[PDB]
Amino acid sequence: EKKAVIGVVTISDRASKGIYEDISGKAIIDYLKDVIITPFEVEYRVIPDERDLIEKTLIELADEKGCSLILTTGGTGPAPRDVTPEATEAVCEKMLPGFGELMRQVSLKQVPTAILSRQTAGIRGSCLIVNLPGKPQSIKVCLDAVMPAIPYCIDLIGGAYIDTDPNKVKAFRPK
Amino acid sequence: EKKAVIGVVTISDRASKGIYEDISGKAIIDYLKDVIITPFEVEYRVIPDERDLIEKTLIELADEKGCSLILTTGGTGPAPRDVTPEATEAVCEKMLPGFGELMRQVSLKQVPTAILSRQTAGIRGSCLIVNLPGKPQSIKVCLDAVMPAIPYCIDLIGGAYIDTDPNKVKAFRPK
Amino acid sequence: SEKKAVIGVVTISDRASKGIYEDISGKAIIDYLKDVIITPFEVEYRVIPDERDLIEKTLIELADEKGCSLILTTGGTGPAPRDVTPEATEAVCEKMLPGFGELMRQVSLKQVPTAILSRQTAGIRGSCLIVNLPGKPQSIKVCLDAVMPAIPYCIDLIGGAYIDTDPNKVKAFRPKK
Repeated sequence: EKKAVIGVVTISDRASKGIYEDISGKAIIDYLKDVIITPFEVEYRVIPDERDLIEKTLIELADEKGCSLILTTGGTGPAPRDVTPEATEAVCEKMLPGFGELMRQVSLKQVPTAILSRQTAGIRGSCLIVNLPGKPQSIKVCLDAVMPAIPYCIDLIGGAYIDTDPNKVKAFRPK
Repeated sequence: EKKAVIGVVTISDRASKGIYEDISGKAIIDYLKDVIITPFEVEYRVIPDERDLIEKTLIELADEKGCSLILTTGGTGPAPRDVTPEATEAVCEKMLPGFGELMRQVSLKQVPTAILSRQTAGIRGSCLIVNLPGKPQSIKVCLDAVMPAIPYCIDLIGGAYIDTDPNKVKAFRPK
Repeated sequence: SEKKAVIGVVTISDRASKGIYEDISGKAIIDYLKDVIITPFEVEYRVIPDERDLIEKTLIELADEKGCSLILTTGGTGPAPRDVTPEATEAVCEKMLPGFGELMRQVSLKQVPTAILSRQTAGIRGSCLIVNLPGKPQSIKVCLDAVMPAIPYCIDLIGGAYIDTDPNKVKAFRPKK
């Protein structure tokens, strides 16, 4: 009867300093509340882009809070301080190249700079971790593209049961 | 001129028990016999989801049976026991990112969960190894997508000569 | 950026380096650069045999000593064992950019079925972006038209020199306030 807990991690020095409002994390939470039919809790965190803090935070959410899914936003570009993908790979046992490929494909429809994104996704135990973009609009387009495969992925790793509203996002399951 | 030997490996803890016939393996064999017009033999193996055994099987086929191409099916998903990609990476000295990229791309057209596939391809000596999915529909779109480049790839690594029926799938080759 | 823009063009070809073939690939890249860039820049041109150590040494020299902000290589990206340009590139970079190889193979497949045999990639070493291009002059332009729009901005982000392109030829996208 595993309970569904979804982690939302905003990685931004500015946001963590309070220099500006976290519209990215808000965009992710709003999206989840809007499309998920099944019951679920949220573990929200806003941290600066410190490599060690990112890894420690991902591990805490998966291991200690029992998250079945963790969505990050921020730190996925070419800049040297953007280490979210590095942190993600460092805490996962298996990576899923298909996520990064599709997210870049979808973004490319908007801007050619989509090829500069290093967003990825991987598995840590019964938890799926996915790197999302920063802009609320791009976050929506991104989730509409990958969410259809997320619930089933979590099923396959032993995570909590999640289902979405087919009228908004169809969670494909080989039935 | 090396003799053309093609390995077909079905990876499943179930199929290695006789729990059912091997539809996936048969689909691959039938495809090969249907499109290839040059002389070739098939080395068929059905093994469990054990990384070490998969590694040893691929090495046996490449090194001892002299396979120039090895096609695997099964164990490419997110589940922890799906270790075919890891075993493939372990025995190859050079990976080809283009294969997993295109295969997931064509598979995604009907299967949203295609982004959960960790299929890849690599080279071990003069043998090309390619990970295929388990479902027939996916196996077909994947082979139709990559086969046009397989014979030529084999030429470049010094493997045996293989050609296909252009009315089914044309194998590229320079003048 | 007050940085002086220096672009490296490295041809990795045993035959080109020995004087067997004319390097139409390197020439194609240089002509493309001069054709679309609307800002001042110098070119560090090198032609070398496909020796992994030399490839790594050359990339490192152009980035660390010549101060290149961009290095475009041509050759050695296929499945044959001697093609080790991607390996050398990953060896000298600290951060890879999967989107480059992905897009380049995607736009190439529309014309070359064996595009999936290409192992071209791109990565970052300090404030220098390194991108692997194909050998055929025709394929070089196709790959560049696809990825060049993202190159100047990527260089901005890593602290490299300022480069801009003629919007009528290639539009270098950059976010504006």
